[PDB]
Amino acid sequence: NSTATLCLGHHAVPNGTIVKTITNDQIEVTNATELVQSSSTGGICDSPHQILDGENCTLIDALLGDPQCDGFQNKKWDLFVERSKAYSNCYPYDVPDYASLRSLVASSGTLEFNNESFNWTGVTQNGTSSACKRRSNNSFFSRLNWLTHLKFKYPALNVTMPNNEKFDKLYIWGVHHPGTDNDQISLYAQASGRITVSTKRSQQTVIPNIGSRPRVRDIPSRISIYWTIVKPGDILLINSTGNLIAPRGYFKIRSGKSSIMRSDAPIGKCNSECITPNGSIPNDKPFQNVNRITYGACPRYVKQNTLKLATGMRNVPEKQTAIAGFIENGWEGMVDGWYGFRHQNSEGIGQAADLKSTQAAINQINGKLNRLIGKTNEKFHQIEKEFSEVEGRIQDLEKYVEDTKIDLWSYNAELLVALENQHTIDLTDSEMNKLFERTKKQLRENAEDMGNGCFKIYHKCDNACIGSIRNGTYDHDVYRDEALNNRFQIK
Amino acid sequence: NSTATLCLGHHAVPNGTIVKTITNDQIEVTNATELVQSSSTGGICDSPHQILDGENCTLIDALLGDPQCDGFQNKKWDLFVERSKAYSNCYPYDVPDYASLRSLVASSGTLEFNNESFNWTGVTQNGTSSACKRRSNNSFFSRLNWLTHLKFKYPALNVTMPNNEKFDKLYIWGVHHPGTDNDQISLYAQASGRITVSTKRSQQTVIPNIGSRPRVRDIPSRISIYWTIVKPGDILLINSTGNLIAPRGYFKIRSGKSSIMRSDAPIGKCNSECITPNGSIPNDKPFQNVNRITYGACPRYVKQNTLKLATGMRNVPEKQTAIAGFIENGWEGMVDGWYGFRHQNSEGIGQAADLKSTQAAINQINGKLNRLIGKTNEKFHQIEKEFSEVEGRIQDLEKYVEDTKIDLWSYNAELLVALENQHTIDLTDSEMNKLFERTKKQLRENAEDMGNGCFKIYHKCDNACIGSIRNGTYDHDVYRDEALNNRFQIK
Amino acid sequence: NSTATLCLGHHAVPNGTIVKTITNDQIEVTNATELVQSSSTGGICDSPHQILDGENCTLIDALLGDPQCDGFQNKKWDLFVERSKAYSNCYPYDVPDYASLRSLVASSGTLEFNNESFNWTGVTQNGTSSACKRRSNNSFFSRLNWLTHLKFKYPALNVTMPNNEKFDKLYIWGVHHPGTDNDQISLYAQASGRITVSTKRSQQTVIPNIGSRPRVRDIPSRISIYWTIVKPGDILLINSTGNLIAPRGYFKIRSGKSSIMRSDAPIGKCNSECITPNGSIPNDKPFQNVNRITYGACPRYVKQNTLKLATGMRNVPEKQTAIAGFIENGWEGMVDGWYGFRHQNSEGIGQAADLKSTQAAINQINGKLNRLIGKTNEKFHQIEKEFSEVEGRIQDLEKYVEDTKIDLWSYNAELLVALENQHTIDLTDSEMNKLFERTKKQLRENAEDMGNGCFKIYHKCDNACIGSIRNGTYDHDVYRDEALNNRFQIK
Ligand SMILES: CC(=O)N[C@H]1[C@H](O[C@H]2[C@@H](O)[C@@H](CO)O[C@@H](O[C@H]3[C@H](O)[C@@H](O)[C@H](O)O[C@@H]3CO)[C@@H]2O)O[C@H](CO)[C@@H](O[C@@H]2O[C@H](CO[C@]3(C(=O)O)C[C@H](O)[C@@H](NC(C)=O)[C@H]([C@H](O)[C@H](O)CO)O3)[C@H](O)[C@H](O)[C@H]2O)[C@@H]1O
Ligand SMILES: CC(=O)N[C@H]1[C@H](O[C@H]2[C@@H](O)[C@@H](CO)O[C@@H](O[C@H]3[C@H](O)[C@@H](O)[C@H](O)O[C@@H]3CO)[C@@H]2O)O[C@H](CO)[C@@H](O[C@@H]2O[C@H](CO[C@]3(C(=O)O)C[C@H](O)[C@@H](NC(C)=O)[C@H]([C@H](O)[C@H](O)CO)O3)[C@H](O)[C@H](O)[C@H]2O)[C@@H]1O
Ligand SMILES: CC(=O)N[C@H]1[C@H](O[C@H]2[C@@H](O)[C@@H](CO)O[C@@H](O[C@H]3[C@H](O)[C@@H](O)[C@H](O)O[C@@H]3CO)[C@@H]2O)O[C@H](CO)[C@@H](O[C@@H]2O[C@H](CO[C@]3(C(=O)O)C[C@H](O)[C@@H](NC(C)=O)[C@H]([C@H](O)[C@H](O)CO)O3)[C@H](O)[C@H](O)[C@H]2O)[C@@H]1O
Ligand SMILES: *[C@@H]1O[C@H](CO)[C@@H](O[C@@H]2O[C@H](CO)[C@@H](O[C@H]3O[C@H](CO)[C@@H](O)[C@H](O)[C@@H]3O)[C@H](O)[C@H]2NC(C)=O)[C@H](O)[C@H]1NC(C)=O
Ligand SMILES: *[C@@H]1O[C@H](CO)[C@@H](O[C@@H]2O[C@H](CO)[C@@H](O[C@H]3O[C@H](CO)[C@@H](O)[C@H](O)[C@@H]3O)[C@H](O)[C@H]2NC(C)=O)[C@H](O)[C@H]1NC(C)=O
Ligand SMILES: *[C@@H]1O[C@H](CO)[C@@H](O[C@@H]2O[C@H](CO)[C@@H](O[C@H]3O[C@H](CO)[C@@H](O)[C@H](O)[C@@H]3O)[C@H](O)[C@H]2NC(C)=O)[C@H](O)[C@H]1NC(C)=O
Ligand SMILES: *[C@@H]1O[C@H](CO)[C@@H](O)[C@H](O)[C@H]1NC(C)=O
Ligand SMILES: *[C@@H]1O[C@H](CO)[C@@H](O)[C@H](O)[C@H]1NC(C)=O
Ligand SMILES: *[C@@H]1O[C@H](CO)[C@@H](O)[C@H](O)[C@H]1NC(C)=O
Ligand SMILES: *[C@@H]1O[C@H](CO)[C@@H](O)[C@H](O)[C@H]1NC(C)=O
Ligand SMILES: *[C@@H]1O[C@H](CO)[C@@H](O)[C@H](O)[C@H]1NC(C)=O
Ligand SMILES: *[C@@H]1O[C@H](CO)[C@@H](O)[C@H](O)[C@H]1NC(C)=O
Ligand SMILES: *[C@@H]1O[C@H](CO)[C@@H](O)[C@H](O)[C@H]1NC(C)=O
Ligand SMILES: *[C@@H]1O[C@H](CO)[C@@H](O)[C@H](O)[C@H]1NC(C)=O
Ligand SMILES: *[C@@H]1O[C@H](CO)[C@@H](O)[C@H](O)[C@H]1NC(C)=O
Ligand SMILES: *[C@@H]1O[C@H](CO)[C@@H](O)[C@H](O)[C@H]1NC(C)=O
Ligand SMILES: *[C@@H]1O[C@H](CO)[C@@H](O)[C@H](O)[C@H]1NC(C)=O
Ligand SMILES: *[C@@H]1O[C@H](CO)[C@@H](O)[C@H](O)[C@H]1NC(C)=O
Ligand SMILES: *[C@H]1O[C@H](CO)[C@@H](O)[C@H](O)[C@H]1NC(C)=O
Ligand SMILES: *[C@H]1O[C@H](CO)[C@@H](O)[C@H](O)[C@H]1NC(C)=O
Ligand SMILES: *[C@H]1O[C@H](CO)[C@@H](O)[C@H](O)[C@H]1NC(C)=O
Repeated sequence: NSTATLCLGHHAVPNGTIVKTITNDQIEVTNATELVQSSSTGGICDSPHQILDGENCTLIDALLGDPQCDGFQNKKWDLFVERSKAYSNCYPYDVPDYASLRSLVASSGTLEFNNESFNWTGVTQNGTSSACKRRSNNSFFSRLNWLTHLKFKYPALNVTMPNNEKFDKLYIWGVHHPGTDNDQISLYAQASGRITVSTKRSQQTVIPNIGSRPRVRDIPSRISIYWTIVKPGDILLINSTGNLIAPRGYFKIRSGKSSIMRSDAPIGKCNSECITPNGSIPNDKPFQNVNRITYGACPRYVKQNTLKLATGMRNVPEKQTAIAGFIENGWEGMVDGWYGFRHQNSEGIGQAADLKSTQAAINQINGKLNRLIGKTNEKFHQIEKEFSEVEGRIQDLEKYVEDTKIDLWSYNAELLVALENQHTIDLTDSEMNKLFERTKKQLRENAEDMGNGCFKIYHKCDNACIGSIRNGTYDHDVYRDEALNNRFQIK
Repeated sequence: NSTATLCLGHHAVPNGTIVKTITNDQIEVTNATELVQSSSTGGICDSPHQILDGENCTLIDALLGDPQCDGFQNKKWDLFVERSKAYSNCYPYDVPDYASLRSLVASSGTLEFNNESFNWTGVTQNGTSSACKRRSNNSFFSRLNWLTHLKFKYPALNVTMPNNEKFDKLYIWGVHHPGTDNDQISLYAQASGRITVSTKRSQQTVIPNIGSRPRVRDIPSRISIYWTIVKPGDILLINSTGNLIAPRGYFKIRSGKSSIMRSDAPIGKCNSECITPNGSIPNDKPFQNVNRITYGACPRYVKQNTLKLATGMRNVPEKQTAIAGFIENGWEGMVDGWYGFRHQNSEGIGQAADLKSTQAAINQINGKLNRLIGKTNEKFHQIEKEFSEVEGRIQDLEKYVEDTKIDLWSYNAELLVALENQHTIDLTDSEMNKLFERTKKQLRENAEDMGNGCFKIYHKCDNACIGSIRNGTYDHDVYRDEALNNRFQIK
Repeated sequence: NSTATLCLGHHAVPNGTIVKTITNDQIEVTNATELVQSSSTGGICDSPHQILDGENCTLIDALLGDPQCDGFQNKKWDLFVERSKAYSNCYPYDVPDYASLRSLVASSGTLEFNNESFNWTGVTQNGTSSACKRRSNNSFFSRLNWLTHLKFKYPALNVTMPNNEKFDKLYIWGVHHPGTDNDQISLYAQASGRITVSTKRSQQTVIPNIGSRPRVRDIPSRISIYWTIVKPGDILLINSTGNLIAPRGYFKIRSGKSSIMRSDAPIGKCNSECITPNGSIPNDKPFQNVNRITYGACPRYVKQNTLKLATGMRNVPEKQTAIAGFIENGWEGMVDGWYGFRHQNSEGIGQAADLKSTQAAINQINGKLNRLIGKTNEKFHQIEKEFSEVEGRIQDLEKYVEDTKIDLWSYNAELLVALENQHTIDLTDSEMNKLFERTKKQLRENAEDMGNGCFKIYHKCDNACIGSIRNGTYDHDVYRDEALNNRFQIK
């Protein structure tokens, strides 16, 4: 009746989701996406990383050449997977600083071994044992050479092996600790004497220690395992009078991205960049709470089991019912846009979405998704994060380093999502406010703000007229005389 | 005189506090709260954690059973407190990797000890010394057994102890290093020979080393202390020909939240969750600069000695004097609200607080206090952070880890408080602006904005009329004819 | 023609720079500054830190007193610089835990050495070798004393040295490992026997190990180096029957800010607070990507090679052409201010800068530059971050600690610059909006907002009138009758 109403509004949905911002612990938005990966398939995918399943073998057992590990000879890996069921089935041994040798071989990523012709003149080679059977026969570690007396003599060994290669050589060797004095004489024909293995730059002396240890596979003796790395132009010197478990050659030692993981997860024929002990996980999300132990391009481990990123505006119920605008009121009936117009005029009541404002909001939200989704970074060999034995100081430090790191990342994740969500609420509120202001400015003196997100337009404004406002081509001068007469009359 | 004035405003106080935001290094606000705890009472509260005051005993001395520590037998703790006055008063000893044994016992949290019947047939037991008196008599460590020759014989010991329990056993044992060859013969009846202590999975051999060390309590000999952990189903084997300081049994080893702290603070009868070497501290605040060493639910250590969180709006002086609104002007006379109205009309000049806006600001500020106050997280056994000896590499790493951590937290604290304070300034400014806008919209064409946070209302507006605006029930149509005539007249 | 136009605007430049905000991956601003230092001069400046260039000497060689290092005697440093060309030229030696002794001497920062008169009665002193020539003559390490038999006797040494000083003493000593049994007898007149060096609180026993090692300077023997620190009131006891390489006295050990760095950069006569292996770097910027290894007041190492901080507003092209204001439009022709006014009236078209708004923006931007520029913090002795040998566990941890730290700082840097840039865009947009609003409020009913950042002023407004608006002294009442007649006429 000589006027029209034009309301600005935004959509609302019946099934909103709660997120956290800086302003609110809980605010309902139209939509959100999860940023913490909390599940795994349960299998380790065999692609795209080269996986070596240790099965019954530890890495160190595959290194030394336990008979059940013969199939591992010379293999390489990106990730060596050690199973909890693994067990040793050869001569009982220990490795002082086992963890370091495991780590350096793991990180090298290869079991490539080159045989060398050592001069073992004057002794018997290839000693074997019933504790280490190969094909039903008494045998020994494939890569080691148990030397013993020859005709009750064991002449002093003083043997040399130059490295004339352009790469480093890793030598694995050992010392036999016999159970009794009888065994020492039976084996080496004399009282026990130290072993010295040296290079130009380093030396290691080891003393065999005769004595009973608890029997393992009926063996009260032990072998202790040692290693030496020899640089190009340097030379290995082995100097011994008995009890030497000699190397048969050297391992290549490489540098690269290889590592080792303890897991019982089955290996599957599938493709996934991120491996955890629980299985591979998708790496679309920036964070994960599956496992602190990871390999490959992985989300960062956090303590939270959920962090929701807002991907829509505040969700506001529609007040019950004349048309009304956005002030404390969303429009559940607007489904083809995020923002729009409702009008009442001589021709009826209508709605239309505003594409520009809708797309501006969507684009910005898609931008922040692009920065956070699918952007994980790769890590490879790290530190151990679970321990089967009590050790004290070094382990305390490894644990504290990891705890420190996780708490700092968890804090960053918490803040980032709160900040981002606050920004999303702000940018979507801003698009609504900007649409209102643009409309107010078009209308000039021809309308008044009713306080509810609507304008009272003080002239006849048919569908085409409303359309012109929505399209930004309304000419206020055309209607100003009519509007001013209607506004500034005296009733 | 046919018009009225209505001003919107906010409170101000005579005693503001300076805070830091993103926008300003220094901005005065009405109120702030401290987020860094910088004082302690000076006492360690004996509740709610179980405290064991070591008094004159170190943990290791209480473990071995120095006579002054007899009262500690079998005790447990959450926190063992070692005093700087502590001193050893038994046979002089050392512990290779003392720090690891201290840590693992500390973390276990128990001195529970179970005696075992070892077969020491063929030797003399219970050797004692004047360096270790108990009840005026020559004695020895309670948990160790000094074995010596019997009738000038010391037969080879080869003794076994199975672990048929479902828990791990910790064995503490030692090697006696005599001062002279005479002492070696006097004690063990033969030349010194190695000691080997083994299990199915591990072995340790130790060689006694005869020689003078500087006398301590007139003793030039030493004992070196070692330990072995034995798993269920495994067995301890002790193999020796002399110089054995034998175990009398095993310690339980537990897992849990126990630790150890160096402090001289007195223990008080009080209750506090957070313990530092300086004493317990309140844990209401999120940060603290009392000590990097903490136990329990503690604020995080930061370098800052103060960080002030704004808990009110910007504090703005009242300009000297017609009434005026919030533009560059606070109202020191408004004491029953944070925001409000002042008016001038035919009936006088008045003020009233606006409850809604005040409560909206207060609630949001209380929300952020709730997130930051009383929300500390517990940490228990960590790494050492002060050192009495120079050590090199491992200590360099422990120090760098802690320095790294503190700098990262200090940075997070600095940013968080700057961000939060900026947000508080923004939300309180926003409540003022929203109140102004709501009022502007009610008034429609009946008022004009004077530019100083006040409206000139162009009609007679008595106390009830002003009240209607404040209460949001003002009907602009009632007054529009009057107002339009007054506004758009020609003077 | 009875009206005027007044536009509000902001400057724009032809050569903008792209930065990152929270809202935009790429937004062009008028100006930016770099926060990551990415270059070095290539030289280490000799001021203000005390630099000691090791030249051909390692620290350990200068400690022991290799003849080519005689010039280093008693020197101090803030930073010891070790060169890759360095080489040893004396008796072949090793140091078990070399890295720890290097670190503790490096951190101490002094080679001050005090000679002491040990009682070496009964042996020959000052043994020398052709492997260690000094001034063409056979010689030895300056700080060590090679003792050998006297008249084919080597009586048991049992020598004492009390520390009656108020500071700690560092003793460096060694054990000679002869190449053959012949050398052992030639040198010490008897079979090899252990060396024991002790104090009241500690003990070290070392066993000489006879054997061939690969010849170095024709020497198949080795010396192994050890150290002992003696506290005030404690005493050094040296107990040996041969193979002792004895100390000639002690090194002072100090605490302070000294360290050691590997670098081949030349030392220059210049002044710079921050040293890296690549050379000194300026420390104005908060971050750097030159080297993770630093000494002194240094920017923090990050992975990014550039991070640009906005130092101006959004840069917006001027739309082509009536005058127009800031809505989607910058003014390339405004060069004496950041914000200003353009007008059209009876006297022409003019421009003037607004000083207040310009200065408000500049001051705030200068504030944030002041917080970020020239504010670096000092670090001194840290951990090693590059390694020439494979080691396993400890090295894995040192690497993981550093990687962790760098990733956390890189994240903080990324967020900080995004937040700061968002804040800069917001504060500069805000100054534009505030200027517009202040002007709108002055004009009251005498103007209408044209929607393009300009006002249509509905009265004659000559240069002085425009000036009054700009200066904030425009009196709207003077013109209101004229303006209202022009606005609310009927055409
Ligand atoms: C080297 C050897 O075979 N040792 C056997 C050992 O042999 C001695 C024994 O037969 C006596 C009997 O009088 O004779 C000695 O020979 C002397 C001879 O009398 C004299 O004329 C001459 O001048 O001097 C020689 C000394 O050289 C024999 O030396 O017998 C004992 C008791 O039966 C064996 O102990 C048992 O070992 C069992 C495991 O057997 C192996 C194994 O591991 O499978 C056999 C391997 O061939 C042998 N390996 C090598 C490289 O020799 C190993 C090795 O000896 C041990 O593993 C070391 O711990 O033993 C099983 O452990 C059982 O429980 C033992 O009682 C011993 O092996
Ligand atoms: C084991 C013992 O008591 N050792 C004494 C030692 O005893 C020898 C001495 O009396 C000579 C004298 O001729 O006789 C020897 O006996 C031989 C005998 O002649 C011969 O017939 C027979 O066939 O062989 C035996 C050898 O077994 C004795 O062995 O005397 C010296 C010098 O007086 C003592 O040194 C002094 O020790 C003082 C501390 O005394 C204790 C202690 O710590 O309290 C007494 C303890 O009972 C003893 N503990 C045990 C378990 O035996 C310890 C222990 O020996 C030391 O602590 C080891 O370092 O000593 C104090 O240190 C003083 O300064 C020393 O001069 C030695 O203890
Ligand atoms: C101590 C010494 O000079 N050792 C020489 C060694 O001397 C023995 C040799 O001349 C025989 C010959 O019959 O005689 C021995 O003397 C005995 C004598 O016969 C007997 O009557 C008496 O009762 O007993 C003595 C034993 O004390 C000599 O002891 O000769 C060998 C072979 O020539 C030398 O080896 C060579 O060493 C070369 C390096 O020489 C130095 C060096 O480093 O410069 C000389 C230094 O003076 C010496 N330092 C000291 C403190 O003595 C060192 C030191 O011995 C070595 O470094 C230890 O490794 O050697 C070079 O290495 C060459 O390749 C070797 O063949 C040996 O040095
Ligand atoms: C030191 O004490 C050890 C523990 O008592 C002892 O170990 C053990 O020796 C016995 C036999 O001497 C083993 O028992 C085996 O012997 C029969 C003999 O034919 C075999 O048929 C069986 O396999 C039987 O198990 C024990 O297994 C073994 N115990 C342990 C824990 O290792 C050492 O022999 C003693 N050492 C010396 C040098 O005497
Ligand atoms: C190797 O040298 C050591 C240092 O000189 C020496 O240590 C000491 O020995 C003396 C006695 O021999 C102790 O002095 C004590 O002796 C009288 C004798 O009755 C007592 O009354 C007093 O208690 C007096 O203090 C020293 O205390 C002691 N010094 C140190 C630093 O330990 C060793 O005895 C020598 N070793 C050998 C095997 O000869
Ligand atoms: C154990 O084996 C070692 C390696 O074969 C051996 O080392 C070396 O000994 C030879 C001489 O015996 C050195 O050669 C030098 O000898 C002549 C003799 O006049 C000199 O003119 C030259 O300097 C020549 O180089 C080797 O340099 C040396 N090789 C290494 C790698 O060190 C040991 O001698 C053997 N040990 C025993 C105890 O026999
Ligand atoms: C909600 O958000 C996510 C991410 O933008 C999108 O993939 C999903 O389809 C959205 N859901 C709805 C119902 O719009
Ligand atoms: C591993 O050992 C188990 C148990 O001894 C055996 O049954 C299984 O066949 C073994 N697996 C492989 C792959 O050798
Ligand atoms: C090393 O070899 C030499 C002979 O070349 C010999 O005399 C010596 O005993 C050997 N050393 C050891 C520790 O076996
Ligand atoms: C993965 O395994 C770890 C270690 O056993 C366990 O703590 C965790 O609950 C597992 N997580 C998932 C998602 O299966
Ligand atoms: C200031 O703030 C704190 C925390 O909100 C509050 O406990 C205190 O009483 C306030 N002081 C005043 C004077 O309002
Ligand atoms: C601890 O030792 C001191 C000094 O010897 C003694 O006076 C005090 O009584 C001792 N305290 C306890 C609790 O045994
Ligand atoms: C261990 O016991 C055996 C006898 O069972 C003995 O012959 C041997 O000497 C002992 N070993 C040691 C190192 O004491
Ligand atoms: C607590 O003790 C530490 C360590 O001695 C000291 O540096 C610090 O000043 C103390 N802090 C307080 C608040 O007493
Ligand atoms: C741009 O910014 C920097 C830092 O404020 C300033 O030093 C430089 O001179 C500025 N450049 C221009 C062209 O204004
Ligand atoms: C260091 O050694 C090189 C190569 O032997 C020599 O030429 C140079 O003069 C030496 N420099 C110094 C400072 O002694
Ligand atoms: C230490 O000195 C004593 C004599 O005082 C001597 O008997 C003993 O052999 C020496 N010990 C060593 C390990 O050299
Ligand atoms: C500095 O040296 C390091 C280590 O060699 C190298 O990686 C880096 O590229 C260098 N940086 C610059 C800016 O020269
Ligand atoms: C062990 O040595 C024998 C000779 O005794 C040789 O024939 C054989 O090749 C060696 N065993 C190997 C290489 O497995
Ligand atoms: C030490 O052994 C004796 C027998 O020599 C025994 O009676 C006593 O119980 C033992 N001492 C203890 C358990 O304290
Ligand atoms: C080594 O001892 C000799 C006496 O044999 C002495 O004259 C000389 O000063 C000592 N050498 C030094 C201190 O360099």
